[PDB]
Amino acid sequence: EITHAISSAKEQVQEIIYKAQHNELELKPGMTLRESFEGEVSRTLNDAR
Amino acid sequence: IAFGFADRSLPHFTKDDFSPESKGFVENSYLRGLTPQEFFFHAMAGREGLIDTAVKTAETGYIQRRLVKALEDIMVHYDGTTRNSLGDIIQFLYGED
Amino acid sequence: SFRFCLECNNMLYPKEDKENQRLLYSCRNCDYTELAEDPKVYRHELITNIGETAGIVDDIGQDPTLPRSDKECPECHSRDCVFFQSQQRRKDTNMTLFYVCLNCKKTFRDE
Amino acid sequence: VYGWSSLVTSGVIEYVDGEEEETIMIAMTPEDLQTRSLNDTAKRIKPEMSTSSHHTFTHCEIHPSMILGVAASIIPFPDHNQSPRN
Amino acid sequence: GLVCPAETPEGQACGLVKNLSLLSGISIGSPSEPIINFLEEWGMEPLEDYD
Ligand SMILES: [Zn+2]
Ligand SMILES: [Zn+2]
Repeated sequence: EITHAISSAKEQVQEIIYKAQHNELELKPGMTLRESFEGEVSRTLNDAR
Repeated sequence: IAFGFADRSLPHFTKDDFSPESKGFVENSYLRGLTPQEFFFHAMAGREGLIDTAVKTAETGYIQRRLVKALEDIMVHYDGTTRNSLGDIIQFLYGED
Repeated sequence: SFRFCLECNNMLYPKEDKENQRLLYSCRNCDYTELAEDPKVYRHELITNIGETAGIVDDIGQDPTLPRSDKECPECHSRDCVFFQSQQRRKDTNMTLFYVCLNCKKTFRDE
Repeated sequence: VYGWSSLVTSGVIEYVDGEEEETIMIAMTPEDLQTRSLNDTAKRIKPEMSTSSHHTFTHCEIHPSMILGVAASIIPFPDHNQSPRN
Repeated sequence: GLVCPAETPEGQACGLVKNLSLLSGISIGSPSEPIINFLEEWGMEPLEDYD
């Protein structure tokens, strides 16, 4: 179960990376695209852990 | 984990790698054991934590000493007022109660 | 942009002649003056994008640190290329990548 | 006598400094040189290595455990501990 | 691979005193004249004729 959760989280991170690399990532207000991407990735990894 | 090298955290990763393992995600547990990249990233995090604690304790000590020096001579009198050494009233009643 | 002096090898500056009502370029390291063909004197735009590919080289193919993709090249239809993000380090730089093919030695985008 | 210098001069082991490491690709282990095609929960999880279709390695680490110093080389299983404890 | 990541002195010396990795080495120093000769032999062009 833990391995499945970690793999699903990694797939979600890959999807976020793909969305960001094609300018298809929603921009949080008052903050740039790169830090928004980093925050989303960090939130996903923290939720996975 | 920042890109210490040229656009890569470690020489063992290709340039522009944003995968979780590339920037400091440790999938394995302590029981399983850490891969060398995860070991190095964990060491970096531990060193940063040690430095932060070492500076925070000194800052808190200085603040506490200054605060003690500021309020050294405040004492509640027999009439319920709270006055300094000069006799100036700080509070007409300690804690308003 | 700007021109150099033809014999002074010095910096040319714009000025006006009012006996003719015209704009010329003159050098006070000399006495030469030449006809300015453009009334434009100064440019400034707050939104800038140039600096995306930056210093690409024909030798980028033999770089081992760059990741190698399997994208189909547009005109030569090769299935081997490298990719890298924009070289501009501005805070709001996009994360879109540039793909350089190892066969035809040219770059292309992901559109 | 055939020794370490013989290995170096034969072109199989070379010295790299910090600034040269910017321009090379290093593999952790010889097993990483050859890509495989398992499913055991006891062993640790190696990096996926899926960003690139193929990898062009230029150097391989002799052994990762050599990144430690003299003092840290005494710790048994340092990879199973928290770094402040080490 | 150059300094030990695990070890560092505790206190004010943390991060300032390091120990080398178990395979690290220090360069002794070599004359640069053979390098210049090798470069000049292999088609290197000086700065004097550089446009
Ligand atoms: Zn002139
Ligand atoms: Zn092509």
